[PDB]
This record gives sequence, C-alpha cells and structure tokens, in this order.
Amino acid sequence: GLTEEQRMMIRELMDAQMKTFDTTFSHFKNFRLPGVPSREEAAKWSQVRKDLCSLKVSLQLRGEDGSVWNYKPPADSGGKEIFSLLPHMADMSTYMFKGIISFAKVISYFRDLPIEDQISLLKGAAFELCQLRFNTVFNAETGTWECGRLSYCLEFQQLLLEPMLKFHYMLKKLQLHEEEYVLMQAISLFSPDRPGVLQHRVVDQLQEQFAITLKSYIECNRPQPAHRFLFLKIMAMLTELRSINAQHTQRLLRIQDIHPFATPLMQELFGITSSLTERHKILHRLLQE
Amino acid sequence: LTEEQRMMIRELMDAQMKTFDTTFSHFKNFRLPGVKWSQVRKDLCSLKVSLQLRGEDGSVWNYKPPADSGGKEIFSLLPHMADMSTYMFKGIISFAKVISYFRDLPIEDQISLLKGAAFELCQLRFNTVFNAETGTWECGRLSYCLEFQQLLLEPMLKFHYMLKKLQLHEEEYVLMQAISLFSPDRPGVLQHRVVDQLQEQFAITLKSYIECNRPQPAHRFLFLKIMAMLTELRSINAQHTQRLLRIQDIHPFATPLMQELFGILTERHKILHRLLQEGS
Ligand SMILES: C/C(=C/CC/C(C)=C/CC/C(C)=C/CC[C@]1(C)CCc2cc(O)cc(C)c2O1)C(=O)O
Ligand SMILES: C/C(=C\CC/C(C)=C/CC[C@]1(C)CCc2cc(O)cc(C)c2O1)CC/C=C(\C)C(=O)O
Repeated sequence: GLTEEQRMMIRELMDAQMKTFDTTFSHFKNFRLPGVPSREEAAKWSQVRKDLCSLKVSLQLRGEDGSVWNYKPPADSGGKEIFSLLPHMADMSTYMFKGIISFAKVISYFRDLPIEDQISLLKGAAFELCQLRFNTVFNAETGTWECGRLSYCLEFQQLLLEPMLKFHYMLKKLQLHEEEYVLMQAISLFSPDRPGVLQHRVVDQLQEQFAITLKSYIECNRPQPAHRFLFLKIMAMLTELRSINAQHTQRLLRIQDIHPFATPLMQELFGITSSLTERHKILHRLLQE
Repeated sequence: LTEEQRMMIRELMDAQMKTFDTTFSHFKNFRLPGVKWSQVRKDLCSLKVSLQLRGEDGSVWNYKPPADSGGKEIFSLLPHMADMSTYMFKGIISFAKVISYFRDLPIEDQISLLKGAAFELCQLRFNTVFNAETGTWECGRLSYCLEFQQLLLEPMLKFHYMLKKLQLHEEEYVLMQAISLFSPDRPGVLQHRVVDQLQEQFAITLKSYIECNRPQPAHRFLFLKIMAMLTELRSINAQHTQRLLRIQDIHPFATPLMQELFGILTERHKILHRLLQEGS
C-alpha cells in the first residue's frame, strides 16, 4: 500500500482540486463572444496564420431553456477573421488560471514557499495545469471539450499532427483516475527549472515526492503488470506538455503583437508589458487572499 | 399590352426596386434570443423556425429554438420576428408611397389600406426569398429555416409552398401586391369606389400580362389561380391577426408600428401618419 504521508498528500491534492475546479463551468460568466503592408509586417501575419491553422474550433452555448447557439468560425481569408474567437478564449483561459491559482494557494507545500517562487511556478505552469483540467472534459469520440453549457468542437491524421491535439487524444487514451490527474498537476506545478525559481532544491525534492507518490499509487492500485509503464508514460506526457507550453507562449506573443487581446492576468503570466512582484501585481494580489 | 398597362407595370416594378432591399443590408439593431395558453401553443407549434446569421467575415451563428416544456420559452424568437416584421412593414409603406395611384388618395384611406394589407404584402415579398427545397426564407445574411404533411396543414405554410410552385415572374408578384394593397373593402376605407376601380385595372393588367407572356399548358388558369391565392392570403391575414393579439395578451412583444397596424383616425396612428407625410 501507500505510506501515510502519501495518502495524506493525495487527500490534500484531491481536496484542493474539489474546492477549485468548477467542473461544470457554472461560474464562467460575462465572457466576450464573436459579434453579430511592410515586407516583414506581412511576414508576421503569414506566421500567425501558421499558428492558428490546426487549432480551429466551433463554439456551442446551451441555454437553460433548451435552446442552442452555435458559432462556426470563418474560413481564413486574410486579416481579422482568424481572431474572432480569441477574446472569448482569453476569457476562458483567464477564468481557468484563476482556478489554477486558487488550486496552488490551497496546497500546504506551495504556501510555505516564498512569494516570488510561488509567482515563478504559477507563471511557468498555469497553461499546463489548464490543459490537464481541460483534458478531463475532453470527449475524444466527438473531438469536443465539454465545459458545462459551453462546448468547443474541433473542425484526423492532419489533426494528430498538431502537438496540442495529439496531447489530448493520447492523454485521454491512458484513462487516468482523478488522483493521477491531480498528481500530474502537482508534478507540473513543482517544476524546479522554471525561469526565475530561486529555491531549486526544495522544489526539486517536492516534485520527486509527488512523482514517487504517483509511482506508488499506480503500483498499488492498478493490475500489475498490465500497467508496468503507465508511470513513465505519464512522465513522458508531462515532458511533451512542457514543450507544448513553450510553443504556445511564442504563438500567443506573435498574435498579441499584431492583434492585442490578452487579459491583464494573461499579460502578467506570459510576460506582456522592477522586481518580480512589481511586474506581477495581479498575480501577487490573487495569491494573498 | 396597352401603353397605360406597360406604364403601370413599369411604375410598380420601379417602386419594388426602390423599396425592397432583398439583401436586407439595412436591417440592424434587432433583438435576438437571449444567450388560453393551450391555444397560443397550438398557434406557434407548426410555425417553428431556427435562425441563421452569416457575418460579413464568413462566420455563422445558428440559433436552434427550445422544444416546448409549457413555458415562456416558446416566445424566445418573437421579439426578433417583430423587429423583422417592422423593417418589412416600413419597406411596404415606402412601396405604397412611391405609387402615384396611392399617393393621391386621402391620408385617411392611405392609412386604412396599409392597415389592411401590410401583412399580405410582407408575405408576398417573403415568398420571393422562400427556398422551397430547404424550407428556408433566405433574407440576405439572415435565414429562417422551418424546423411535411403535418406542415402543409398550416395554412400560412401551405400558402408559401403553393405560391412558389406557380413560378411567378417579378411582374406578377408586384401586381399581386398592388391588387392586395388596393382592396376596396378594408375597414375604414371611405373612397370605396375609387379604390375598387384601381383594383380592377391592376387585375385586368395582370390578366393581360399573363396572356402576353405565358403560353405553356403548365400555366393554364394562372390568372385565376393567382386571384384565388389572394383570397386565401386575405383569410390567412385574419387568422394571423387573431394569433398575434392572443400572444400579445399573455406576452407583449409588438413594436409600436405593429401595434398601430394590428390594432393594439389619423390621431391614433401617429407613426403611420408621420411616415406617410415624409417624402421619397
Ligand atoms: C486565446 C489564446 C490564444 C493563444 C494562441 C492560440 C494558439 C490559440 C489557439 C488555442 C485553441 C483553439 C486551443 C484549443 C485547445 C484547448 C485544448 C481547447 C479548449 C481551450 C479553451 C481555452 O479558453 C483556451 C485554450 C488554450 C484551449 O485549448 C489562449 O491560449 O488563451
Ligand atoms: C404566427 C405568429 C408568429 C410566428 C410567425 C412565424 C414564425 C412565421 C414564419 C414564416 C414567415 C412566413 C417566415 C419569416 C417571418 C419573419 C418575420 O419577421 C415575421 C413573420 C410573420 C414571418 O413569417 C404570431 C406572432 C406574429 C409575429 C411574430 C409577427 O408578425 O412578426
């Protein structure tokens, strides 16, 4: 079985996930909706089209009363068309990040870290934990993220070429337990090599204890040896996600540059314009309640 | 065709072109569905549509309406429909105003003719953008799609299918509009005799137009079919007015212009009087 700390550490993470993951998105509200050239400035746009080309979704909003609003995005011509959903998605991301921040605040091991490292970790990990939560509401038969009354539907070996999409299919294929998802979130959260992390050694030892807990959970709770390598598959998914995160940051900056849309909290997280707390005032304030 | 008949068709066609914006480009700022009772429900059930909105950029918003669970949700599309009806009624008012035979009537009979015919002329115009294969009224960037033997038992829907089959020319539609507009026997019409003689010359002109243009055996009796169609449209009008009043009673939604036209002299129709006093 699992040691006592390991059982308690899982309890604390499941508690924190229960308290801060709105699995029905009931409190996502007030979001924006799509309404009813220099030589190297046009090079920028052709690059931004290469960014958004495989990540195209339609949007469904189911009303209380039974009605359905459905938004199909425009085909790419050239110009503003390809950003029509970006304000909405910025609002969804921002709402997901607030739940990630609250998730981190709840965890004793994250609390007892110095505020500047809390900022650097969340800055490094927020997109990754958002993707991990999104995977739990991904329906891989229909290519759809089911977010309560909202749904994002993709529009298939071409699809499996975009790393972000191949990540969700593969991770979904593993059929992980809630406990495995929440330990994945902790391992990603406590990554000792995020930019600006000063307490490398404490964060490294925290991560390894979460990884050891997950390794033992799998040995104890799944029918060995059919799941002989599940732990290592999960670690490889996290490594791929760390790279998807880097790709996504650069994509977001390119888009932001030619078409601003990121929220103030997204600006802080992704480095969009003194010390670390002065350049992260929102994030800092959210950590202190 | 006479010279007076060629002229009259020319004026009606020119009036239609000036006042029927078939791309609906200038329909904007309308309400959208948010993001006794046993009889009101009999009314709205066969007349169920979804709504489509194609944006300039190529994007599409679709609204599928809720199924009935005995609530106010059966009325979600009514504010929007009222706005569309109100844009169409203003186009119909402009159409009547550029016709010389109508401009010349007393302001009083202008008001009564428009009260009596605005719905009919709107349905005739709607019929020219009706796609009968897909059950859709294609109004530019907006489309209204019917949610079949069950449907053909709703008289307003049967009217649209039967009229489309006749395959009328623009000239026949606009003459239908004129014959319907100049009905002598509308409530409040004083100059019965004048209106009747105008109605008769539009009907004679349609009959002659149909003979100088439609030789095929597929079009035998076309003029009489059209006229019977106009009589059915007048009955559909009276039924639509009853439905509209019931629903307004348990759930207001009518625009001020609709309230004037449907009854919810010149003094009590301020908006019509004003629009009729404005130029073209
Ligand atoms: C708004 C935004 C823009 C960053 C630039 C890119 C690459 C956007 C495409 C992102 C996209 C279509 C992702 C679909 C995949 C999931 C896995 C699907 C659901 C979802 C909802 C969101 O609200 C945000 C994201 C990223 C998201 O990705 C952001 O990154 O915030
Ligand atoms: C029958 C009824 C409403 C539904 C009428 C309906 C859904 C009709 C569909 C058929 C056409 C033939 C198609 C499109 C359309 C658009 C409109 O904007 C108005 C109407 C009547 C209309 O009917 C009574 C209330 C009157 C209203 C809302 C009005 O009079 O608005």
